[PDB]
Amino acid sequence: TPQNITDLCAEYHNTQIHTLNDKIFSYTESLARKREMAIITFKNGATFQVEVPGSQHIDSQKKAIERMKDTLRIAYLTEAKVEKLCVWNNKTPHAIAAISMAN
Amino acid sequence: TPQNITDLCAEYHNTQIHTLNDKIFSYTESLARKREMAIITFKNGATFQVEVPGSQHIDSQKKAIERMKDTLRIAYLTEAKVEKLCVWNNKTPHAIAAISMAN
Amino acid sequence: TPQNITDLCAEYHNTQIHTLNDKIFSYTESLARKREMAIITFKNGATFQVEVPGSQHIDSQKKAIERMKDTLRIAYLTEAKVEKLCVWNNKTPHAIAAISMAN
Amino acid sequence: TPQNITDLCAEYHNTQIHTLNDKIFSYTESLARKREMAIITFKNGATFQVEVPGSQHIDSQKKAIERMKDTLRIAYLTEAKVEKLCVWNNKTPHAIAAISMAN
Amino acid sequence: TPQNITDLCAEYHNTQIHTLNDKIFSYTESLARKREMAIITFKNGATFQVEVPGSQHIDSQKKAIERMKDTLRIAYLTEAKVEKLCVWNNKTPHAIAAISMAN
Ligand SMILES: CC(=O)N[C@H]1[C@H](O[C@@H]2[C@H](O[C@]3(C(=O)O)C[C@H](O)[C@@H](NC(C)=O)[C@H]([C@H](O)[C@H](O)CO)O3)[C@@H](O)[C@H](O[C@H]3[C@H](O)[C@@H](O)[C@H](O)O[C@@H]3CO)O[C@@H]2CO)O[C@H](CO)[C@H](O)[C@@H]1O[C@@H]1O[C@H](CO)[C@H](O)[C@H](O)[C@H]1O
Ligand SMILES: CC(=O)N[C@H]1[C@H](O[C@@H]2[C@H](O[C@]3(C(=O)O)C[C@H](O)[C@@H](NC(C)=O)[C@H]([C@H](O)[C@H](O)CO)O3)[C@@H](O)[C@H](O[C@H]3[C@H](O)[C@@H](O)[C@H](O)O[C@@H]3CO)O[C@@H]2CO)O[C@H](CO)[C@H](O)[C@@H]1O[C@@H]1O[C@H](CO)[C@H](O)[C@H](O)[C@H]1O
Ligand SMILES: [Cl-]
Repeated sequence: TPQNITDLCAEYHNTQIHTLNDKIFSYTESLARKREMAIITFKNGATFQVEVPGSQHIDSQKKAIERMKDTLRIAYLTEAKVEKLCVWNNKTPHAIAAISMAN
Repeated sequence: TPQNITDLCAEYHNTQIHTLNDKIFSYTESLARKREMAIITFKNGATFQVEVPGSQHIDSQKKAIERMKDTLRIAYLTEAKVEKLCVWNNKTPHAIAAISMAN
Repeated sequence: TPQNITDLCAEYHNTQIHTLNDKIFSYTESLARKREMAIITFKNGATFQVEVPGSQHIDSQKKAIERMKDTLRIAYLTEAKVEKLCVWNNKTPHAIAAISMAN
Repeated sequence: TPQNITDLCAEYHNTQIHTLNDKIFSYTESLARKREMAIITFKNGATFQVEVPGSQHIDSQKKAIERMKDTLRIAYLTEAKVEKLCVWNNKTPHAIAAISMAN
Repeated sequence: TPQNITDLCAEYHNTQIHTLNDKIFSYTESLARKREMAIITFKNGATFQVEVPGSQHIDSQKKAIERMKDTLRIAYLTEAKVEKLCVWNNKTPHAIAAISMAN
């Protein structure tokens, strides 16, 4: 089993690690139909998304999706420093697959 | 897929962006029959609501609505500054569709 | 659709507004059978309850009962000032229908 | 309907009030099979548990049990002062039936 | 029945206690398929995981698994001190079974 975000990220196709070492700059949440998702940017301008759940996700992923949204929300509110992001780069904005936070 | 709230709002009918750049002034919550909802106001008098889930709403929108309510409560509690709100102006108060918070 | 708590409270039978403008003094919670409920009081001795969900309530009522409880707990914990409460006066202690918070 | 924890506790068999007026000393949580439970202690050594959900518990019970766990966790983390506990004294450690918190 | 994490940990095969008395150093969360899990680290390098639900778990443990993730998440964000962890040492990284926190 992967021991860290890096090795975990390397297990899938079209992924890439982004090292931020910075807190989240803005948080956006949408309840609009077909656009039920969350978006975040950082000071440098990088923008990321938590994908609207769809056909490319199995049941275990749907719940993990809801948890990831809870997570970003509280991290943003408490101004926590996000270290790294493992994202799928074949989408725009890049879709978040994993996150790590280190004080 | 939109990169921001403005473009996202631009994807629906009867929507509209509101720049507040201010923390929520009042938060109201009701559990009364058929009026299970939340209402927020800003110091300028601006008043918005999170629509009572309805027949039209599907499961995805339903839990999105639940999350928004959670979002408004904690944001109000943390005095988090809200930047913009994308609302459906064909209702009174205007219903919230999306929200953005900055730093 | 109503825009504030006083106007909302006025749409039902046997309700009333209690103006508090003060934080909750104590929070009580129970998991005992038939009394799975929460109770709060204010320094002035005022006491209120969130009804135990019954047969009368539909699931949308039920979910709202759940949220109110969450709301009260976190309100108590953050020491937020509660402004007004819309309550059913046909019960004892008076049962909560809606709540508003503002500073 | 009871208005305080003492009166509510008095409605059952084999219960008892414990007055603590102190914050939680430690919090323990387990996911191990048949031990999916929470245990809390106070500085004076006192120890209490939230029973593992079982067959006797109706939806309202199990759900109330899940809530009690969220409550104790957050009470612990925020260092909230626990006033009294209503517990079943025919179980070791004594099992929590209700809780009250005051400043 | 068991009063502490040590005794509880003792009821299973392949377990072991780790006394840490320190705060979580990094927190990692993933929503990738078959990797819907969490991983934590402590300053000395020690790594632990919450296992992806599997056939070795029942619905009761599945709930508890979601709860443990929420727990690790707030503990981290709040820099709470974890005292001990009961883990399964037949896996890599070590799988968390129970956790104790004390100021
Ligand atoms: C790259 C891709 O299209 N992935 C989609 C996936 O397709 C399957 C194979 O991809 C992997 C992968 O993503 O790397 C292979 C991994 O080892 C799998 N790992 C595990 C632990 O299961 C994952 C995993 O199944 C998915 O990520 C879960 O959603 O899938 C893909 O390579 C394969 O297609 C080959 C084909 O076999 C070969 O003959 C041909 O020559 O080349 C193809 C491309 O390499 O086909 C597999 C399906 O039959 O399928 C899932 C849905 O079932 C998704 O569509 C996944 O796409 C990504 O989904 C992400 C969410 O999980 C996210 O939205 C990304 O943005 C999507 O591209
Ligand atoms: C050690 C093990 O194999 N555990 C798996 C379990 O197997 C059962 C027996 O082990 C216990 C244990 O873990 O100590 C026995 C406990 O008394 C049980 N306690 C309670 C309250 O129920 C637990 C419990 O069932 C599991 O932890 C739940 O997942 O299981 C194991 O000894 C046994 O096989 C014996 C056999 O009976 C004996 O004749 C033979 O000669 O020696 C064998 C090995 O000592 O069989 C039991 C199952 O038939 O079964 C469950 C599935 O039901 C899991 O697969 C469990 O594996 C662990 O699961 C953990 C998560 O809960 C975690 O992932 C660990 O990493 C897994 O190893
Ligand atoms: Cl009884």
